[PDB]
Amino acid sequence: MDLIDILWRQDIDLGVSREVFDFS
Amino acid sequence: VGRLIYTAGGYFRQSLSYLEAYNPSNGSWLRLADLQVPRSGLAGCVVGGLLYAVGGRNNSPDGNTDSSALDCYNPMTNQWSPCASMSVPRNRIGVGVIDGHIYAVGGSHGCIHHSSVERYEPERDEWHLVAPMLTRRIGVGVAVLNRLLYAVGGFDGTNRLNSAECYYPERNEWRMITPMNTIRSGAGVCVLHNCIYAAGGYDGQDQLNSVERYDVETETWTFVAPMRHHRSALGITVHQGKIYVLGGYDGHTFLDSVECYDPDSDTWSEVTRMTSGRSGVGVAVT
Repeated sequence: MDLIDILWRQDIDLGVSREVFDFS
Repeated sequence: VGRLIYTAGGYFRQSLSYLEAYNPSNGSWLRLADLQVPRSGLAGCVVGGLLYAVGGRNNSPDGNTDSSALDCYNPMTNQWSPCASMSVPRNRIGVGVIDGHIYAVGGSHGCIHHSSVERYEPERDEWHLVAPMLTRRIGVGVAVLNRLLYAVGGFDGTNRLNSAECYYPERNEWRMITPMNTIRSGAGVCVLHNCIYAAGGYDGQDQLNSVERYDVETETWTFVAPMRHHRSALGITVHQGKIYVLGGYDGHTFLDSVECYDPDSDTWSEVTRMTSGRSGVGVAVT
């Protein structure tokens, strides 16, 4: 349970990839 | 000359800026002025013949920036104008119109999943908060019928929801209604012939093709015919007595599919596709 997971789950059903939420 | 379906924004590879108008009498598409800032997960509505685009997030190679913006598009001049921003950004917002005012419902800002709701008065260019929902909801679908606003489904940050609630503007009060048959986040919600429809969405595991409708007199949700394609984050609108669904993600693909539901026959027709597949669009008609 980290912040990347929380942001991505707000767009997961648009089909956005988790990788889009992770900047190093 | 007739009313057009407008689609604004959306997601394919990054958040999009497209505004395109669809004429369902012939299946043609007209590309219009781009939004000034890309956004997916926004909502559209129309007030006084003007299109508004509300909330969303710009998912881009640089960041995932949630939007508090309200922008107004005039189809007679093909121009976008900024309006007053909301009190807070709202990605995966739901929007409905009551008596010429735009209500912004739920959505997210960073890790915060809102229950709060605000309303815009076009004649004053102001937003003010009203009473919050009983539930935090993002990815909520909204429809208005006889001056009651329904917030259906969504995601509270931990659970996908089947529940739904109704706002009574003369009491500034929200009350739970009967829950849907199915859990749906990112469904398309609209009103047709005194029923609130919830089409598609995502239950936490699967994108759905099922469709159900809430009859306000009986207080019951009943399944109708399922769409031809499973989809979440679809746009939805009603045009000349039929529901149109546009685009979405189906668990594999970004759909360009548009389908049209005829409530008399209870059937879905595959009509002319979007110019490119995408999900998380805002839609409205005028």
